[PDB]
Amino acid sequence: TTYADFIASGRTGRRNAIHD
Amino acid sequence: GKDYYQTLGLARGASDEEIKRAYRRQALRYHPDKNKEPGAEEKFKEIAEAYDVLSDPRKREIFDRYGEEVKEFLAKAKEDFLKKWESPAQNTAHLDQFERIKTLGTGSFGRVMLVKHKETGNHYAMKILDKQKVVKLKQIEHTLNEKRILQAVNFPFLVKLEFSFKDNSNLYMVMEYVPGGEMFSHLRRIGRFSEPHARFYAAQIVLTFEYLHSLDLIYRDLKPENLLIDQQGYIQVTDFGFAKRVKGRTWTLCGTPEYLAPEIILSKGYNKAVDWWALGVLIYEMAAGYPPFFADQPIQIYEKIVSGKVRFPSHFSSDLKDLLRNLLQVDLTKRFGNLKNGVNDIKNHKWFATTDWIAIYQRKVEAPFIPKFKGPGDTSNFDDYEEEEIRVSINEKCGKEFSEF
Ligand SMILES: Nc1ncnc2c1ncn2[C@@H]1O[C@H](COP(=O)(O)OP(=O)(O)OP(=O)(O)O)[C@@H](O)[C@H]1O
Ligand SMILES: [Zn+2]
Ligand SMILES: [Zn+2]
Ligand SMILES: [Zn+2]
Ligand SMILES: [Zn+2]
Ligand SMILES: [Zn+2]
Ligand SMILES: [Zn+2]
Ligand SMILES: [Zn+2]
Ligand SMILES: [Zn+2]
Ligand SMILES: [Zn+2]
Repeated sequence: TTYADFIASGRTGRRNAIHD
Repeated sequence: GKDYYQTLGLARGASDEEIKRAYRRQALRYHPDKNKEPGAEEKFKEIAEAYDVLSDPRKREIFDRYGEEVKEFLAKAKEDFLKKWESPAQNTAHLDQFERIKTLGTGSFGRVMLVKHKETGNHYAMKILDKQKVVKLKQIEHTLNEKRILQAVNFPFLVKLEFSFKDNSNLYMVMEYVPGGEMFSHLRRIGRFSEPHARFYAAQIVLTFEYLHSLDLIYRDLKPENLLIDQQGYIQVTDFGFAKRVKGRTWTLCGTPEYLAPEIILSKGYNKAVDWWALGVLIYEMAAGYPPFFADQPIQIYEKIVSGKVRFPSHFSSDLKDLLRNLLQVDLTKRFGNLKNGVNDIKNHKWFATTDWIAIYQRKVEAPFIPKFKGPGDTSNFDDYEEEEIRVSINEKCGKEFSEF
């Protein structure tokens, strides 16, 4: 399932802003 | 925020017969057995509501006066902002006035610490920025905007900037401490919010963006990480690091990958519509438990965003999906929030039909979720962070760059 895929993914933690 | 005159296609000074004639014309147009398109039914009802108000001289007078009240309220809000913006407060505290307790959160640019004012005992959240790091990350103008704008705005869902100051090494922004933690951590733990719960937060963001945009301000970093929950379960928006005053368009690539609007990714001159796109992403993530566009690498996230093909969980209501299709509209000229009727296309959307907008503004609605506590300095609603020594050089750094801070 998509939520299942998400919680097993690499971007479940806090997301900082881009500094580019 | 209903536009009864526009609903009937009328000017403010229309006569009684013009109102009657306009209602009849518009009615035939959406009549249930001569129009069976989607939402015609909802318009047939809106036209009737508008007629009931405008066709009664007492109620029409009340509505006309209310329009005047709103304009006067906006005039006072612009006044208050411009006075504070044109002569910014400066140097309203200094470092050793505060006991530094614990780090509450970090981002790409700063560190935010729980502090206690030695004299009053009051607690605050102090954002610390290293001047040399700000310069290296090309955030000088952004950081100057951040402080200047945040201390000039005033709204129930915007965190207050109480003090600011600087020393040889750092910049400091001392905010009211919001103790319930980030929406982010609650959302991840709980999984997802029910639609009424998500709508409660969403309505606060809609009113907040209506407010900022009416001052020609765009916010540009909406995300659960920048949203804090206060002791009454209401939202406090923090992190004005990309806030900017914009008449016309602006051009900086900034934001957080999952929340970037397509026009920012495509390097277009953009405007307040990017905030409305971000609201779509937020509502989607709140109600699904995962964002509408995600992938391991931001390059792949950006490719999904600009295709803007979006899929919804099967538990999403039809009204929620319709709202999201209009917020996550890749063509900014078709995006809700950015059309002729402005914020009202959102406020009057079916998904918000049960929202009492004035009661939200007044904080009279009972929140779905109240944060737990155990004392005025309890921080357990925040994650732990590695602590770092605040060092102040004996030499002033970047004096000219931050002169106006
Ligand atoms: N007023 C506040 N009260 C409590 N905690 C706060 C407050 N302001 C910020 N924080 C916490 O500090 C964290 C970082 O602050 P902020 O988002 O302003 O830093 P940043 O470096 O600008 O981050 P970003 O990478 O999002 O640009 C927030 O995500 C939040 O957890
Ligand atoms: Zn970097
Ligand atoms: Zn880096
Ligand atoms: Zn980098
Ligand atoms: Zn004033
Ligand atoms: Zn306190
Ligand atoms: Zn507040
Ligand atoms: Zn809930
Ligand atoms: Zn942030
Ligand atoms: Zn920031």
